Amino acid sequence: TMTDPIADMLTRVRNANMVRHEKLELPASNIKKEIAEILKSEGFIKNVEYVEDDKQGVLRLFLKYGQNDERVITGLKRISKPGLRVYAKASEMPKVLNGLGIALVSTSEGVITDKEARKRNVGGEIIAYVW
Amino acid sequence: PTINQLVRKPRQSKIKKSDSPALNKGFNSKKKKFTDLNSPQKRGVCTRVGTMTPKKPNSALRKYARVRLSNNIEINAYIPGIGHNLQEHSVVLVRGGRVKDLPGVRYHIVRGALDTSGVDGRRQGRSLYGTKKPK
RNA sequence: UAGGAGCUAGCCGUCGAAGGUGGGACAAAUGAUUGGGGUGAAGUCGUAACAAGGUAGCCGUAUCGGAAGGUGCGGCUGGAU
RNA sequence: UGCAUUAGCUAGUUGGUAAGGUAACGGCUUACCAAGGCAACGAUGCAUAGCCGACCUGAGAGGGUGAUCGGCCACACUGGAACUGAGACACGGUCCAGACUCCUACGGGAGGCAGCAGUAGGGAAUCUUCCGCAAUGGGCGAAAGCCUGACGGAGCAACGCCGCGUGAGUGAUGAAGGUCUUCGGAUCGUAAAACUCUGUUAUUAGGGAAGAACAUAUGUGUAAGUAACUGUGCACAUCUUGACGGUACCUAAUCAGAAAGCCACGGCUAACUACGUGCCAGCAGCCGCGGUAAUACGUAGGUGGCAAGCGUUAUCCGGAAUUAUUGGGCGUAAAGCGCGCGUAGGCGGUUUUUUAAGUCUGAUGUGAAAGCCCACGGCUCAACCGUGGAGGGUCAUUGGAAACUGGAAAACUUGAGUGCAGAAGAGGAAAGUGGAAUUCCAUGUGUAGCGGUGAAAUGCGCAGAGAUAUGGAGGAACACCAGUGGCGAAGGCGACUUUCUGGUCUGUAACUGACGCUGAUGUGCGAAAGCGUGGGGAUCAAACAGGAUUAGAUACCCUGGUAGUCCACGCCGUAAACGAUGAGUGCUAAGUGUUAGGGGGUUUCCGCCCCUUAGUGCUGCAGCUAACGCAUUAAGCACUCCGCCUGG
RNA sequence: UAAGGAACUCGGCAAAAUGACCCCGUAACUUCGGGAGAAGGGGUGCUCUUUAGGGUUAACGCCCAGAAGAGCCGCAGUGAA
Repeated sequence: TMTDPIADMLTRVRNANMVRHEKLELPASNIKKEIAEILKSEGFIKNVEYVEDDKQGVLRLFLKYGQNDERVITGLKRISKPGLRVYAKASEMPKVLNGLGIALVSTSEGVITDKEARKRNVGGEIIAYVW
Repeated sequence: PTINQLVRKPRQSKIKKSDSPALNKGFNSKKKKFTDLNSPQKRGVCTRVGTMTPKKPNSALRKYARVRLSNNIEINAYIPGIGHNLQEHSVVLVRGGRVKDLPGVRYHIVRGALDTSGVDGRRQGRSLYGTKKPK
């Protein structure tokens, strides 16, 4: 009876990011795998990997860090929810950490990102201010 | 809360009970009702004139007066200054302004305005207490 | 002629504002006297509670005592042996 | 706009059926048909208030004012009815009715300041019983003319906005001078007498102005032209008048002329010192000063903040994320009913395909006047008025795109239910078996004490008081198995044997294909005591009693003893009903026992070690909070719903 | 019995006024029964239609009406008691 898929999936990442993990996964969909692709399209992790099982197979994460035993993923938060579906305008779209994060864009142009919608001139359903 | 039930019940703001409740009230003299027009000073007439002890351990006798305003509300109003023309029945003017360390009395008495003149022997507080500027 | 038709006029019944009371209802003001509360002075008496505060508390309840408190029955520790 | 401490609202109402009649519509009214229609999404009703633009401060999320200044609505002593008119149910029309006021020669006559001043009233207070229509603008008239109490001006007010002021190079840091002195002094103080000099304003005596240009007045004509020509629109160039106003302005003369006030000098906060003064006078934004040495009061010089204001009073906003969408908490601070169950509502697992509705974009129209982006123009600056796009980048007319939502068609099962194999019990309502005890009556028994006492006594004792046993009875429950045991949602559940069951849980997981959660309403339980009945007064025991103690009684001591007790028969609706933690789902260090089921290895003569489930417990990371303390039986990290809270 | 209406008187004593039937309505307070016929309002004759009641029903006709319309008369319609 969970309601936000893309948030509990996102906080499970931060659930093991705190204790310095290098390997986790998540279930799949039409979206959530391709959502996990846009993470490794920018390449914030080593590689997000293949979906295997019967229904919503585990697709890996492989958390990629810095050489000072650090972490790269500071801040992990979906902004929309069942009850509040939020949208963005392309003309006043901001920059996460003033140019040090990313903000993805979801519409029927394909689920795009901050660079992939600032020069696309569409907004959409924004999700993550991840820096 | 939820933004769902905030539609069901909005964030209603908080009220603020304002000080000096006798200065934001008029009187419909024709219909015995009350208006609310927030005067600076509503005039009145003295009924009793006396003094009062501060219950806080500062010790004095500060002079007060039982004044009835235009809208006939009886108050206890502090009479600032030293000497006065406030024996009884002086048709006076009354400000707000609470005197602390004195229970109940929270109104001043405008010196030198309506039927009193102000006090005489002041030379550092001359604009107040009814004293015209010398020479 | 002005008789019919009509009209002014005449009556005849439907609806009327206001009125008239009529009962109330509601609201406000006042009322010999009164009884709860607040402030001051605490004038006074007692010392209940805080020290296992000299005879641990606390709730629901019930009874007595002017009050403080007294007791009793279920429950709670937010208590010493 | 708000109130459910307004929930059931309407009955020509609710739909239709026919006549009206309106510029048109019909329940709009009238004869007909069914009770319908309206509703907790709060209809109904109450209370309050002209609306909007606009103002205003807010980072934005925006929302508070309406004197303003514009657009719309309503009103014209009150309440009705009509007329006329294109337009009225008519602010200086009519009639009716009412209430007030006025004149009278008493016969009847009249009037409606919320049109502009003025008067009274009330108020803290808010303009002259002002001028002129010159301009504009309107009315009927070709025009001229009248009406302008519209308007354009003057008055008056610092009430408020902008400039203007209250005017200078010198020369004693001491010329004459006191808020001090352990005075000698720097000093008010390059202040100043004693002078150079300028004339904002000001004094005051002479030019003077725009606006004040636009007509009709002043013929030739043209155009529709006309029988021809005034006429009318259209070129002159001839001439009209000006409240403000000779005010403003310009010249000169003029004296350095005639002008700033106010609160503290404590710490907030830059501006201090002496006289009284004795918690007095009094100050007082919070902390506070004064009791004979006050920097704080009150008295007086310096300065200071900044100028015609300064200060007080009251009123909206920021400061303030104490309403927390942005941007608040519910264990001990205020925030979970006592728990539920549950009606509505909200919000819901997983994976495919349709729309383009919601999303997000693109072609335009495109959003308001002083208010509002940017840059000029007009103002002596400026106060104060226009320009140019920007222009909407929000709304409409328009094209679309499907991951994600809305609807359309499917499945999977974790989640839940229906299966199967078993464990346990104090889980609720009914029938038995027996024990032990306080009370009684009797035997035996006996006679001086028995009971009760912190201290003794009341009492109960000569009837045998109790005693004492095979054995006689009653009231009521039933130590032992008894536990950080188990079951129940919670109040709770305890000798058991049985009846009817609830429900828990594990394991295999067979199946339906999420069948879920909150949970307003509603319904229950609801501990104890209290309102009462029948067993109750056996024991216990409020209330009452007795004895003394104790300095004090009947209190701490003690019993007797009433209902109430016990239970059944009716409830009331309350507890620290608290795990002081609402309920459902994901994820992050451990060890440690223990309750039930499944898993075994050795085996054990039923016991050792170990996997797992659901739990019962005890210690204990990261995270957490104000800390306590929590940390798999979270107050950690996320999601959904309800409810509650915002000083005492 | 004009006008007046308790001024009478120890005292509204006596008298006057109210009264039947039908229809509308009705308070405080309560032992929930009541109060209550509370108070307070309205109507009533005769003739004809009629659609129709009790139906006299056979049906309007046979009387009261179902009770609705339209009329007529008087100062007054349970016209007396």
